[PDB]
Amino acid sequence: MISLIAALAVDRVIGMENAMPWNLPADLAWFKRNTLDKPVIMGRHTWESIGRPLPGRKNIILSSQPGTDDRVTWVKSVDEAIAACGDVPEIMVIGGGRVYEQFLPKAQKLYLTHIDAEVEGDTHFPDYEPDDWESVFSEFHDADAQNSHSYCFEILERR
Ligand SMILES: CN(Cc1cnc2nc(N)nc(N)c2n1)c1ccc(C(=O)N[C@@H](CCC(=O)O)C(=O)O)cc1
Repeated sequence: MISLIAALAVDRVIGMENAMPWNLPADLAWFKRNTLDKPVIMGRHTWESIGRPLPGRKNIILSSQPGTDDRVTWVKSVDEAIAACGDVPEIMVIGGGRVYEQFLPKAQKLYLTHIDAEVEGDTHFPDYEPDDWESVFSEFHDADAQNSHSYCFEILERR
């Protein structure tokens, strides 16, 4: 099935090719933990932000333009993206905003990071009626020396 994993700031602002706009260390850790050994689908920008292949995962870049790195898979359509995933049990969609929007309706799970931070940006995570999902895990964390904002991890399953 397909899952989306995203970092969200107040009002759902995301940094589309960034996360919940920023790059909280604790969040990147959670992100690795939950995407390792699974294929990850991302748009060009996010790839660019990342700058290298994410190790331990099959990197699939969804983009209309030709690739520039033979170490990852370049695809030009959601159909191709999925096929390249083969028959794994879970596909992780990592953003940005446009890719979230194309995959959200097909998704069955959401791995979210709620960061208590006001940030301005024009991009937000797509809307999802909270009444259609079910929270199965939550873990709140206060701001620390490493993470300047508090954040809360949450996993939801489509009901
Ligand atoms: C820009 N970006 C996209 C990004 C960032 N945070 C996210 N955070 C969440 N929760 N969800 C996303 N989809 C997400 N995407 C990045 C940037 C760096 C790395 C990265 O280096 N992660 C290493 C983790 C290494 C480390 O802990 O620094 C990895 O092995 O996954 C991943 C995604």
